[PDB]
Amino acid sequence: KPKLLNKFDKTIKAELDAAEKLRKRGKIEEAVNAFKELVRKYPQSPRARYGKAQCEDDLAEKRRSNEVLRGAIETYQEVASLPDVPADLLKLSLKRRSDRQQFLGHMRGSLLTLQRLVQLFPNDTSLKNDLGVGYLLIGDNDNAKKVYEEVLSVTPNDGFAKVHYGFILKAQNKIAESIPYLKEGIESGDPGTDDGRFYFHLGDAMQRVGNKEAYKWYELGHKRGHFASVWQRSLYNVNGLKAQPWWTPKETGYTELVKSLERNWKLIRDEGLAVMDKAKGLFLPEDENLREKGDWSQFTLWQQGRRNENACKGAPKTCTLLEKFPETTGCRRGQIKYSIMHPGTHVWPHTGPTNCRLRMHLGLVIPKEGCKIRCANETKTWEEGKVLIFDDSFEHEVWQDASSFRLIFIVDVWHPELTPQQRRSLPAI
Amino acid sequence: GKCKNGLGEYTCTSLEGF
Ligand SMILES: O=C(O)CCC(=O)C(=O)O
Ligand SMILES: [Fe+3]
Repeated sequence: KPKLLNKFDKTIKAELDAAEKLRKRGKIEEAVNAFKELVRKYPQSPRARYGKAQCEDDLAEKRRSNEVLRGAIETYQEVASLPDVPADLLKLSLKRRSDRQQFLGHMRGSLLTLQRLVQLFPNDTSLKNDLGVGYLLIGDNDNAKKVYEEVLSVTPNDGFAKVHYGFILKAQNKIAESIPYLKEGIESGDPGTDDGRFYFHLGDAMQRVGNKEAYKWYELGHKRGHFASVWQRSLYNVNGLKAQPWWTPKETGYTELVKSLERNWKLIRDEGLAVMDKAKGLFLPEDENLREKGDWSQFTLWQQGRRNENACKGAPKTCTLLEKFPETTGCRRGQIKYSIMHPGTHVWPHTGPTNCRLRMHLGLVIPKEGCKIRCANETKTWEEGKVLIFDDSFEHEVWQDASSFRLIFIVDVWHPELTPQQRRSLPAI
Repeated sequence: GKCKNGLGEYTCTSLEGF
């Protein structure tokens, strides 16, 4: 290679290299003052300003400091405002700026930087793809889709754009349309296409259309390190946790929680029925495109380990009971929620996002016939007043073909083998 | 959008820095 030095910077190359050596050697403190001296002496030098930014970037890593990183993000931008900045250096500095903005969660700011990069380099296809990721990270699938359509209209064989276009189409329930994009994009082997998310959704799209080749892709994703197994396809995993589709209460160790749910099941049921009868708007239709057909709604009391205060006004006794069990109320990778499913409902085979939780189902109103849940190769039924426990990171599937409603209570717990340290530190899901 | 029962979002965690 990259050309980083403009005309003036070539004349001070010895000073610039000496400062950069201190950074590469890890003498970060001395390197900062070395580049500060160069910025003071040569205030228009783009290489000196980039050195200052990289030193701040390294210092933020060393200190684990968000504030120091914000300084680096400003300096990376300063580089771009300087006169006569070489194209290679301008791209490097703004790319790192956007990457570090994304790291801090400044998704809107990152998007602005990505847009500047595309405007500055209109022929760099990779920068457009990065802009599409920015939109995907902020939840703007409409603009993300437009970006990848723009990429594919110029470079139709770009595998990165293909998998991300296919991902968007699958997210929009354009299942049949998404399959060739996900498949050809993965087959391209282009950088960024070897990703568990695309194996996940290609196999699931195929499953939904009855393409029996789905599990060939699950096997390849497993062989390439993306899935713990062809059955357990969660993507946010702590490696090594005991992997089992169905669990007994005793195997989980949460026997006190299970006893409470089963001893007190009727008060949980009764508050659920009261909400169905008097506040049924608190039940929200399932919104992750997991239904083939039918009606499925959930009334959530806890999510990401946070109590929903208004929701608990609707089931105050149940919330009081559950407050005694931090293994579920503090499970920041699970929920506590009522789940109602009506006849004519089929939930597609799917997997949850993480292997870090186990899922308890407490039966509340279970019709005598018509309702069942498969996890992996084993199908079971609910019973009123009784807890079932399964690892929903394994593929599971639900049918409701009864003649009245089926109400259950879902209680997620931390996987029992996670230490207290892991339970405090894992990002919420 | 959050990944509750499924894995339908591009990312399921929020970026909060260090
Ligand atoms: O049967 C239900 O209410 C939900 C089934 C399901 O996918 C789950 O609980 O993970
Ligand atoms: Fe599920």
